[PDB]
Amino acid sequence: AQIGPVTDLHITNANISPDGFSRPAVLAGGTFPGPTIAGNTGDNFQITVFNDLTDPSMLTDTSIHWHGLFQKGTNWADGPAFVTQCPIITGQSFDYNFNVPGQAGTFWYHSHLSTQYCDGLRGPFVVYDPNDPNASLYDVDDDTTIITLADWYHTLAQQEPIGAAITADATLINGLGRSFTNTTASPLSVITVQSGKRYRMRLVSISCDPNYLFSIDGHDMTIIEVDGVNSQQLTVDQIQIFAAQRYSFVLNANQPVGNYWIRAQPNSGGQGFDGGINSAILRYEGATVEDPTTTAPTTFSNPLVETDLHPLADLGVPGQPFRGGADDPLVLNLAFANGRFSIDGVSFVPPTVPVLLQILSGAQNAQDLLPAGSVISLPSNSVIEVALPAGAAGGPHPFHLHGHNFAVVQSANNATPNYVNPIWRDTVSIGGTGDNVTIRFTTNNPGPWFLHCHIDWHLEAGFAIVFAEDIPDTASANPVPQAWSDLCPAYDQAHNI
Ligand SMILES: *[C@@H]1O[C@H](CO)[C@@H](O[C@@H]2O[C@H](CO)[C@@H](O[C@@H]3O[C@H](CO)[C@@H](O)[C@H](O)[C@@H]3O)[C@H](O)[C@H]2NC(C)=O)[C@H](O)[C@H]1NC(C)=O
Ligand SMILES: *[C@@H]1O[C@H](CO)[C@@H](O[C@@H]2O[C@H](CO)[C@@H](O)[C@H](O)[C@H]2NC(C)=O)[C@H](O)[C@H]1NC(C)=O
Ligand SMILES: [Cu+2]
Ligand SMILES: [Cu+2]
Ligand SMILES: [Cu+2]
Ligand SMILES: [Cu+2]
Ligand SMILES: [F-]
Repeated sequence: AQIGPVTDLHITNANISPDGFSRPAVLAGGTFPGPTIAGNTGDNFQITVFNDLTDPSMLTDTSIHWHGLFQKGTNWADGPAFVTQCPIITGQSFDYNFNVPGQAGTFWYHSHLSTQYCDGLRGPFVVYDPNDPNASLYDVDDDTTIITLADWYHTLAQQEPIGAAITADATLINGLGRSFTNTTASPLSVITVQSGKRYRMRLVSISCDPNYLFSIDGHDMTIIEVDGVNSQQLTVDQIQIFAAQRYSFVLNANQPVGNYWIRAQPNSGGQGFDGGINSAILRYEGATVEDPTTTAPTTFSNPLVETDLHPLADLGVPGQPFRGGADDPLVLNLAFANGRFSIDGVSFVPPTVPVLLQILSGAQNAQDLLPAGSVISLPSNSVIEVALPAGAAGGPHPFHLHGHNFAVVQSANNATPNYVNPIWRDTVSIGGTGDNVTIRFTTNNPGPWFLHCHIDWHLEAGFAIVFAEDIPDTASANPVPQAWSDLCPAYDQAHNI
C-alpha cells in the first residue's frame, strides 16, 4: 500500500539481504526501498517522521528531504541537514508539514544527513494528477508500475575506508538483485503486465552514485515525464538515468506473452548480466514462471539523448537567448583535488547552525553566512543562469537544485544551447570534459536552497553550495513551527555542542 499524504513514518535499523548478503540498514517503513508516499497535486502532506534509530554505525540522527518538491513558504521542511534544519535525534519525531501546489509527477524521499541514504533511507514519492494531460496514454498507473533503481553496498556508508575506491556490490531493481561478486541466485524482482494494456512506468533512480543504462528486452519506452515535468512523447529503447532523476514512460504490453529481461547497467561495479546481476524480469500474465531467454542488442537503436526531450507545455526559457542573457549569470568553477570537491574554491563542510536558522537570526548577507564562501545570495524575481562546466574527477556529475526545477539550456556532450524548448528538470548530468551544461530558473521562492552533486559520496566530500535566495524575504516567507525551533537546541544538547 501507498501511504500519505498524512502518515507516520518510522525510521529504524534492521537487517536486510536484498542480494542474499545480510547487513544492517537504515529503513523507512521497515523496507528497502521505503514505502511509496503519495497524494494528489496540491495536497497537504503531513509526514511525521519518528526517528527510532539506535545503531551509531549508520548514525542515530536523521533528516529527510522530499526531492524535487519546491517547499515554497516551507523551507524549514526541506530536509538537508545544516541547510534547513538540525537533524532529528533518536527517540524524537518531527512533522514535515507542507503542500505541493503546482506540481504533479514522480519524486522520491531520502535521508539528507551525511551518506545515510546509501544505508537504506530512500523511497518513492508520487504526486498524482487527477486531470493528468497524459492520462489517455496508458491504462495502469499505481504502486505496481513504480520501478526503482538502486546501488547497494555491503560495506556500511560510514565505514567506507578513507582513500579506497567506493563501488557498489549489487544493483537492486524494486529492492532485489544479485551481487557482482560471490553471486548467488537470490530472487529477482518481477514486474507483471497484461497483454494488450499500457502502463505508466515511473522509473526512479534512488542511486547514491552510478548512472544506469535502463532497457527492457523486446520493448521500447515512450517518455512522458522528466523529473516531474510533463514531456512530449519521446520513444526510446534505452534510458541513461543519473542519480536522483526520474522518468515516466509508457510501456505497451505488445510483445508475445512471455518473460523479458529488464536491464539496469551501472557505470561502475559489475559489467554485464552474468548470473542475473543488473537484472529484473518483465512477466506477462499467463507466461511460464521461468527466467527470460531474451538478449539485448549489441547497439541500441534509439537511446535517450537529453536534447530530444521537450516540455509538453509551452515552458520556454527565461531570459535572453544567449550566454549570460540573465539578470544573475553565474559560472561555477567545479573542481576536485586530494579527496575533496570544491565550488569556486570552497569545499562544503556543513555548518553548526543551519543556514536557514542563521538567516532567521538576522544574518542578512551571504558574506555573513556560514560556511564562509559556501553561501551565495540570489536576488528575488530575477532570471538566474548557472553554467556548470565539467572536468572534475568522478564524473559524470548529476547536479541538483533544491526548491526549483530549471530549463536545461545546454546538455551533456553537445555544445549547442537551446533557448527555445529545452526540457525542464531538477537533476542534470553536467557531462564530460569541455562540456558546459547550463541551467536557468527564476527566483520566486525565498529561502536557502542546496545546489549539489547527487553522487552522495561527492556531496559528503564537499561538492555543494547553498543559494540563499531572497535573504530579505526569507523570514516573512517561511514562518516556522515551534517543533522546528526546538530541533537545534535538542540536537546540540544531545551532541554536547
Ligand atoms: C544538440 O543540441 C541542439 C540544441 O538542443 C539540437 O538542436 C536542435 O535540433 C533540433 C532537431 O533537429 C532542431 O529542431 C528541428 O527544427 C526544425 C526546423 O529547422 C524542425 O523542422 C524539426 O521538426 C525540428 O523541430 C532545433 O532547431 C535545434 N536547435 C538548435 C538551437 O540548434 C541538436 O539536435 C543536438 N544534437 C544532437 C546530435 O542531438
Ligand atoms: C560556459 O559558458 C559560460 C557563459 O555562460 C562561459 O563564461 C564566460 O567565460 C569567459 C572566460 O572563460 C568570461 O570572459 C565571460 O565573462 C563568461 N561569460 C559569458 C561569455 O557570458 C564559460 O567560459 C563557458 N565555459 C566553458 C568551459 O565552455
Ligand atoms: Cu532535492
Ligand atoms: Cu536529492
Ligand atoms: Cu559528483
Ligand atoms: Cu539534495
Ligand atoms: F529537491
